[PDB]
Amino acid sequence: YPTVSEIPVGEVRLYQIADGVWSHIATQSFDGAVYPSNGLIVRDGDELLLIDTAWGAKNTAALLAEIEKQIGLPVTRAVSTHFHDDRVGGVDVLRAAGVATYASPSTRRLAEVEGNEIPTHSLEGLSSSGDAVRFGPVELFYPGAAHSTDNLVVYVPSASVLYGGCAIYELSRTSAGNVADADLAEWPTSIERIQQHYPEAQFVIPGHGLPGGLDLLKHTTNVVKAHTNR
Ligand SMILES: O=C(O)c1c(F)ccc2c1O[B-](O)(O)[C@@H]1C[C@H]21
Ligand SMILES: [Zn+2]
Ligand SMILES: [Zn+2]
Ligand SMILES: [Zn+2]
Repeated sequence: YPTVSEIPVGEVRLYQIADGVWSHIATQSFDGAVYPSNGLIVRDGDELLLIDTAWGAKNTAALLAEIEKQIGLPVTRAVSTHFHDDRVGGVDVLRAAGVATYASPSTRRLAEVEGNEIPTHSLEGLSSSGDAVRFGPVELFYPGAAHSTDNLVVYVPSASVLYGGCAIYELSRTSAGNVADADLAEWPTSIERIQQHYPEAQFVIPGHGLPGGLDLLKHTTNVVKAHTNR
């Protein structure tokens, strides 16, 4: 799996998880440190569905170029899983390229208030904790407030891939990440909704870092509970 040390600045790598399912990996500086960040690509017939930008306009242009080089099918729709820049930063690049960009109404509102890029289309049916909707080759799920109040997770039923976004931490992360907009009180309950809804998931992708199994959900709960008590 691609890591920071393998990814030059402004570049994107793809990792094929299953037939027609990839993660995309980019890097970005934040407060002087370099972070990896993951999104998803899911084949949708002879088109592609993109989950999340690559954390900025430059990275997202590089993402589109790497998709063309390695896959060669058009990205027609994109979903942003919450309102922060690792998820919507680059939406303007996607829109200018002809991609239809989507997010929940909650995410669109929070992005506008925060001054971040705003996906065009609104995803209905995701406003109450536990809600799920189909979107092409994926299911979108709103587990409740966690890393952010609007965070969605994405499941690929054909491949048993669960993309947790920033609500799910990689195993190497043993203290809180960016929690400025987090709901610490609800985060473990929201993770439990994910576990209860996707107990069949085989391949779990965090917002940042290395994939794993469903152990990443318990790990994230452990870290979040420890932070609550600290
Ligand atoms: O997900 C994280 O915990 C995370 C982090 F650890 C450092 C910086 C960021 C993070 O994600 B974010 O809150 O979505 C935002 C782009 C910034
Ligand atoms: Zn965030
Ligand atoms: Zn993040
Ligand atoms: Zn752990």
